[PDB]
Amino acid sequence: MKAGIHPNFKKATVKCACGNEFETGSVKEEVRVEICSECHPFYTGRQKFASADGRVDRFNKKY
Amino acid sequence: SLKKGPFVDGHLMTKIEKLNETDKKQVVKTWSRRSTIFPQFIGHTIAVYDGRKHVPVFISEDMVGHKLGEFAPTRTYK
Amino acid sequence: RIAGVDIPRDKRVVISLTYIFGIGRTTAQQVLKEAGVSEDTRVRDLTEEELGKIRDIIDKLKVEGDLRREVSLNIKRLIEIGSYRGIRHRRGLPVRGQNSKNNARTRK
Amino acid sequence: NRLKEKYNKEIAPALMTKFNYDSVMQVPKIEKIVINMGVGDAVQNAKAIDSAVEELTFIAGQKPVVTRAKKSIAGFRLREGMPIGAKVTLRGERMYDFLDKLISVSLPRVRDFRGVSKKSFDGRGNYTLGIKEQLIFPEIDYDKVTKVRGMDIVIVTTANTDEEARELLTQVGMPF
RNA sequence: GGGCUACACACGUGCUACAAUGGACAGAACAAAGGGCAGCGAAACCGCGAGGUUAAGCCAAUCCCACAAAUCUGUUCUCAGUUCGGAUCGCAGUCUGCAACUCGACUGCGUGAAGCUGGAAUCGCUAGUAAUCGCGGAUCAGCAUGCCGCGGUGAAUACGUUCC
Repeated sequence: MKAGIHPNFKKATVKCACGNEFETGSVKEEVRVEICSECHPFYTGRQKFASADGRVDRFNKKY
Repeated sequence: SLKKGPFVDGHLMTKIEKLNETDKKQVVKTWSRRSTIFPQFIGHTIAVYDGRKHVPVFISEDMVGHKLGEFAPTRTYK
Repeated sequence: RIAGVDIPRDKRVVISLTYIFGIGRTTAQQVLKEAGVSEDTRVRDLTEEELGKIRDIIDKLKVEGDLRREVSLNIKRLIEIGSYRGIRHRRGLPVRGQNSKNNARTRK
Repeated sequence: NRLKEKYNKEIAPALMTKFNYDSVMQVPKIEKIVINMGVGDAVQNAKAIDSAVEELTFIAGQKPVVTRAKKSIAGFRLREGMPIGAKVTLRGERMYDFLDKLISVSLPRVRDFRGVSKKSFDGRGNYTLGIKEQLIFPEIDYDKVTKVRGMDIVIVTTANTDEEARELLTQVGMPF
């Protein structure tokens, strides 16, 4: 590694708003995250909100 | 048309239910454009009068919440 | 930031939430009553509790990409089925039934 | 640190018994990750190269090379030289840290994220992430962002055929 | 049944804005003139709302339409294509009426555009006038930014006839 060229690297304690913590090494010493992988709904299988929401209109006869 | 129901003409309802009591047939020549599409119309090819001709349209699952005269523009343009 | 898109830090909450595609003024006031932020704070000045409640309330609401993709689905629906109202969607002529010898100048 | 241990411990026996190799060395390993930038606005905006010579030093601390055009192009208003695009190559521990940033931290922040494509394999066992917005993992700082200019990531395995690179990158954490 | 509502274009008249003398939210007040019998419709109830159900009173200086609005007073944003503006549009509604698809008005949610005071040219007004704000009525089931009246606040200037 060239000296005086690269920025530093400390042990990043990546957080998440769902409380899940994770560890990398970055420029930032500590990182707070609002949406991680396990918080994002695509990673969590068939998600709650958009997949429960995305039923197309059943020819809305109902009334 | 709010809570009184949807709208159809009685004659077109009569023709379609004669068509639906056995099986589908040829096109229905129908001057009523004002009438909504019930889900019981689907598959019945019907001929809407645009003003000068009878245009045949085949009714699908989507073409329900609209009316018949949405599928026949009356004004030719270019 | 909240729905995958920013809100401005230096506005009040009620109107910083307006810049999210799907929340105007009145859904923002319906949110902040449920959240309890009392409508008089910057969003540069909130707590993680107080903004996390805003986040998951908006996560319950049909906001960010859902709205655009479903409204494109409705427009593509009545374009594809036929449907003179979708013909007006296509050509650049007004949809709701409006005179065209004059202005109609949002659409062409 | 954690993605090497996850890869070795969980993946290498599981992938080795999934593809039934006749030796441990036949198991594909992600060798390098090449991050292309590809900023060609250096012609009309002469300073712009420093954007992502600044940013890609922050994306991974290995400084990218200010890469040059190898041929003069008149249709792009460009002579040979006048350097275009930055380039990071990556192998070691920071790279598994970088996939830890991509998989677990960044790719949620794609503001329209869905299944990123199955059809981004070349036919040899290599993958590319095509990025259009330069702020995905939280270091990028909207404050220091005006031009949204995205990125090309080239995830390069040692896989000889293609669908075993598929079953590698699914197990590393790429969603599809 | 359609069209007179077409639409690449020009072009008269108008409405709304581009904003702090502003926008939003809450409080307080002040009008005139006119309409109502198969019509005006109180109050109560429900609905976020457009409105809805039961129904008092009224052939009317009595009762209703009818809770005037700019205004004034507090709170709030702070000069940006924005807490400006509302076009367009999707969805959900409401009322009228055999029926609102072409082709109705209105509401509710959301999207939010052109526009930051307008080239050549050009119009109106001499006082309760111009500017601005609402109200009313004909027409009419329903449709008003038009028209016809009404009030609310309410100016600037006229040396002069050189010129059109």
